[PDB]
Amino acid sequence: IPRETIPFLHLRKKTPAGDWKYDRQLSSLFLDGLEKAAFNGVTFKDKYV
Amino acid sequence: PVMADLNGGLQFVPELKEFTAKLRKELVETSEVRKAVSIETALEHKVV
Repeated sequence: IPRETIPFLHLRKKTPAGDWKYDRQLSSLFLDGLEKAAFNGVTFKDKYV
Repeated sequence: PVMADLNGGLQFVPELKEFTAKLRKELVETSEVRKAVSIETALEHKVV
């Protein structure tokens, strides 16, 4: 993820002002979990949906 | 189209919900304890 650069799939985080700004760390563990979910795949065992 | 924030700044006081819910939860304590303490002392004054 380049600095000052927003990736395409980012999570967000409310700021005490009230809006939602792109957070980088909180959008990091989402996005690598994806990349993990893309090499090994993700399991949903015991989910109930 | 215009927005016109006639809000006094209540978007700045953070976590207003319980900040609100606390201000009144205290106003019932300070109200009811001076309801209960007042009546029993007046009741104390009726047995001595």
